[PDB]
Amino acid sequence: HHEVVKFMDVYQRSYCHPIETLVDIFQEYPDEIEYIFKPSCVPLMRCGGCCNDEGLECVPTEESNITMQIMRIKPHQGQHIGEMSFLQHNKCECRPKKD
Amino acid sequence: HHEVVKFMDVYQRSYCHPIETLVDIFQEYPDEIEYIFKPSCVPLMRCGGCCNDEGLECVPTEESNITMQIMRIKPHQGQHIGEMSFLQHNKCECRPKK
Amino acid sequence: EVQLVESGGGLVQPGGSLRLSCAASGFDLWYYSIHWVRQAPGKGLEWVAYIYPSYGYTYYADSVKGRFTISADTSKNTAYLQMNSLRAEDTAVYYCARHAWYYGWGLDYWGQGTLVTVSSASTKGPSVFPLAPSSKSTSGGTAALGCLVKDYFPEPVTVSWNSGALTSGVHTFPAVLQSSGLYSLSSVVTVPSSSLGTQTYICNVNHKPSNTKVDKKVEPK
Amino acid sequence: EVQLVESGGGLVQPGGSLRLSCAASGFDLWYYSIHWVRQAPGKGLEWVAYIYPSYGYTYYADSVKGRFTISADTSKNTAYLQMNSLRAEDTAVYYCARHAWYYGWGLDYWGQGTLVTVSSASTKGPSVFPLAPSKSTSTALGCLVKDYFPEPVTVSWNSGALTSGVHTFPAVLQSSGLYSLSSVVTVPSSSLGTQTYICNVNHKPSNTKVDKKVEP
Amino acid sequence: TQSPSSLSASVGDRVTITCRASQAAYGRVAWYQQKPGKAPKLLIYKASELYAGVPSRFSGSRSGTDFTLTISSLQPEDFATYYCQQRGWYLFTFGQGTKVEIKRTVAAPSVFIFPPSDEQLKSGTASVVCLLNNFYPREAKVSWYVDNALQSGNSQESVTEQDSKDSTYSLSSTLTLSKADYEKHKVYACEVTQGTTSVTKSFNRGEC
Amino acid sequence: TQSPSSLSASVGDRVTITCRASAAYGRVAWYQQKPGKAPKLLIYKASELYAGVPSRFSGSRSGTDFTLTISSLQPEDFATYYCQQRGWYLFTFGQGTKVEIKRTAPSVFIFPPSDEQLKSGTASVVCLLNNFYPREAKVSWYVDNALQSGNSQESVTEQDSKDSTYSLSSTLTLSKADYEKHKVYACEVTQGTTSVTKSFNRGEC
Ligand SMILES: *[C@@H]1O[C@H](CO)[C@@H](O[C@@H]2O[C@H](CO)[C@@H](O[C@@H]3O[C@H](CO)[C@@H](O)[C@H](O)[C@@H]3O)[C@H](O)[C@H]2NC(C)=O)[C@H](O)[C@H]1NC(C)=O
Ligand SMILES: *[C@@H]1O[C@H](CO)[C@@H](O[C@@H]2O[C@H](CO)[C@@H](O)[C@H](O)[C@H]2NC(C)=O)[C@H](O)[C@H]1NC(C)=O
Repeated sequence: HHEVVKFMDVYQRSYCHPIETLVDIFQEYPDEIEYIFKPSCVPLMRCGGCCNDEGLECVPTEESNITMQIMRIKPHQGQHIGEMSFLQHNKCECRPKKD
Repeated sequence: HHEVVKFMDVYQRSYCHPIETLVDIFQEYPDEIEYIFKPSCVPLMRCGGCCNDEGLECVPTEESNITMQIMRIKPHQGQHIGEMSFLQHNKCECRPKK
Repeated sequence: EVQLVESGGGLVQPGGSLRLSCAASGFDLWYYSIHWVRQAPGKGLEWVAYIYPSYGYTYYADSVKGRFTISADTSKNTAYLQMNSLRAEDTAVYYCARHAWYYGWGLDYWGQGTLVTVSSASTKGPSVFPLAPSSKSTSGGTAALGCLVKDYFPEPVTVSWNSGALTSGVHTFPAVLQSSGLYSLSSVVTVPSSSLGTQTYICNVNHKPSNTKVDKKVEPK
Repeated sequence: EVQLVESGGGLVQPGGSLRLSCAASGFDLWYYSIHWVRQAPGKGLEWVAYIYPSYGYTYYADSVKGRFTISADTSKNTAYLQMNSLRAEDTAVYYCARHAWYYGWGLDYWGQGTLVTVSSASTKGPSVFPLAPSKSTSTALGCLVKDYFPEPVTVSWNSGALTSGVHTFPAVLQSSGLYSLSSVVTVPSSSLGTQTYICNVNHKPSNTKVDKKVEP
Repeated sequence: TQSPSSLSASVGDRVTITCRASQAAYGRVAWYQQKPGKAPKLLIYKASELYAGVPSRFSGSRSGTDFTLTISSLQPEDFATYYCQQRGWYLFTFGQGTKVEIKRTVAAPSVFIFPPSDEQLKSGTASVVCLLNNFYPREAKVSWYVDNALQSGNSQESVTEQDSKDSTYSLSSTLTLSKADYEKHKVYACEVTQGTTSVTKSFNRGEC
Repeated sequence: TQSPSSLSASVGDRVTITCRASAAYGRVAWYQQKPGKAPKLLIYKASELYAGVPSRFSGSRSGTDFTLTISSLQPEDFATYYCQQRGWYLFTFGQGTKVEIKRTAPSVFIFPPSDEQLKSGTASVVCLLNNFYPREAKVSWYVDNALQSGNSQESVTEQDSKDSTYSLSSTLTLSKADYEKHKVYACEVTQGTTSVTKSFNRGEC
């Protein structure tokens, strides 16, 4: 009644690669404070994953932008659905730890 | 070329739901420090997404365990691949805070 | 732009199978939810099942567990409800719906209704007799004429008038399961008496279950 | 365990089309990488293209860009390289391979090799003549596969059994324009008729199968 | 459960149905509107939020385990049966259903009679029809009289739903028999006892 | 680029191929191309070694110059070796290195045209040279001791994994008209040591 994942798959799926990552818009647009956003977060393919080597780190290499429809709701005064843009990671990579 | 996500689509794809999250194995089993694990992280269905109201938060409701293979690198000669278990979130929900 | 379109309705003897189909337009099914709710003749609603494609969720109702199976093909943007050991009580009209989170725990844009009948009785093509607008049936400026669709099985039957154009004041009455076991209905339309036979009057009956097409002319008696 | 299987190879006239198929075993394409690497006649390898299913990556080399398209059908565990404007240079053996991250940037389990010939000539079936074993009376026989097109032709001996001491020669471009090769096997004279002597030739491009017996 | 099981108000009257959620399922209740033999449309989500397009007269509130749907100005368009859905992962709990009829200033029916067609008579069966249009209320004991003879076990009745405009019904009773009993009798009467109105319309097989 | 172009050592002789990287963060591979077969990889991430690959195989990195090392060269490792420079959006294969091996009897044969081929309309005589080394062996044909060229088609096998010897096949193709007009068909091989020849008689069988 139980399931196992083979090691080849574990290494493969948890590697450095763009993953759909849910990101709260607050983290991305911190200056529009006097505006609550509905939904509060957006799905963005961001970087992530093990490089399995100290020298290297999961860094983005190809980046682009997706504009999505978001309800900018002023807290109690009025709302409007505006096209706020966000950054996404097309491609990531494992590159040395510059230091 | 340009791309847009419809509001209903944004809401649904970012609504509270189990999403693949890469988690370092230390965070779950912080045992055996002098022991390398390859890969360092595992992909886990963890909760995440907007609950779209401050009062409530995206919390798990159905949880169980998945055993996955991790290459245990011994301090010196040894490369045994062991069946480390981890917890995963089958189902999430939007429930009040505390 | 969002639409759900259903098909697959018909008749099945107790013990048989049938797959219902719910295709979607203007919105991807993958990141959403398709539910099936069955309405028995004259009875309340009954949630049959659901599928949550991008979530991997397939939970079914207790009455249909094992007998029925929900599924979805992302490319055709279409869910399917394969019912396999249909018993009599399962007879109902089946609706499909979307469950979006912006509208919470709730079913927005619904289907039309696809009818499934579980009986061992046999399909009978209909017979259509006119209901002539007799001068006695003429209520002054208001005249009454209609069509009588008799001895057909199973449901449904569609009755338009004059290829859809004549709609004002038409009263297609519900069907009755005559004690014989065949369905029967009667559609009427209050038409101007002045129109008499000057305006043509043809009722278009269709019995898609039996693939029968009958367009009968109503003329003064 | 992990296996890659190729198909779609054959002959196509200049300008024509053909789809290669690469099915995968013990291993999902979705979480991995499939490449097409073509090895031109007598030349080195050439990365044709790749597809990375779970990433949405379809990068092709510039020579085939636009002409070719890589793709994958998840249900059948299969990659496809649909070639649409096959030109002469496209002639090659096309390999499909897996790129797993555990081995870094690299092609682990490889394909088998499927041959694609871009020629407007027509397929020609082969002929097999025996090479009967006094000169061989000094340990002794072979087969001659003549007048076939296009490559390849496989010539086993005794349904796979006869393998020790087999020296299947490469093909020759006969002045006519047809290929020709010679499969030989050094067999002892003392053996005489104790075993059997039959070469099994197969020309799947022409769908020919010839199991000819070689005797003096 | 739903409550009330069934109800009839008049035009303008505010009306509120209440739904029980003894399983405290976090106010996931919703309300749906089922018009005559059509597709259930949704009206209220999150037990108080309102779908786009749904009229402002629709609204919901929750008294703990008692969710209510409120219609401010009952207008004739809002004639339907309403259901409440408790929802919940692994939970639906559809409501009993509440039929919403509307009072329409009691009116006399516009009775008609249709004899069996010569083709129907030719089929070996005769059907006499009686039409009752634009009448209220719906409870109208229709009676058939063949040469002033009350008819039993041969009358099949069928009624429409309150028309969106007049909010009155339409009834159709069918006297069915064989072609023999149609050519053997002359007077075919159809009376409708509707409250204080005993309307009747008839024909003479001869008149045909 | 790759280096050496070709090399002949013996068993045990340490042998090292070198690959240039005009670099991409030391993401390199090494592959072994057996005679007309599937390239199998030997080295990934420019130093790691594939499963099964012999301990005698090794890799190294001189900044931008990556090398493949075989310590005790064993006969099985006859192939063409390639290096994969890789690149996320710029994958590029290495030049390739032929792995030749100098060896420590020629055993020549001849087979006449089959009567079927003869009857077909053209006659083909074949001459076999098995388990021989090295190359550059211009084959000579003599129809009634008359030098024959441009009617000889040669083909050579690949270095056998064990003995590291070759195999050759020369074909005299002609019309049955110019055939059957002669009895002696001799086939010579250019060997500065002993330039051996083999023949047959049509009248005999
Ligand atoms: C996606 O959008 C990101 C937003 O983070 C872009 O990066 C930033 O884009 C803005 C354009 O709105 C750049 O504008 C800057 O404006 C100031 C105004 O004073 C000016 O001083 C600068 O010279 C510049 O014009 C900004 O530099 C840029 N970078 C930052 C903020 O670090 C970017 O265009 C997109 N990224 C993609 C497509 O990957
Ligand atoms: C997942 O794995 C853990 C660790 O193996 C298991 O938890 C065991 O059982 C109880 C849980 O309350 C505790 O005593 C420890 O966490 C574990 N004990 C032993 C002896 O293993 C269990 O299989 C899962 N735990 C979860 C889902 O919480």
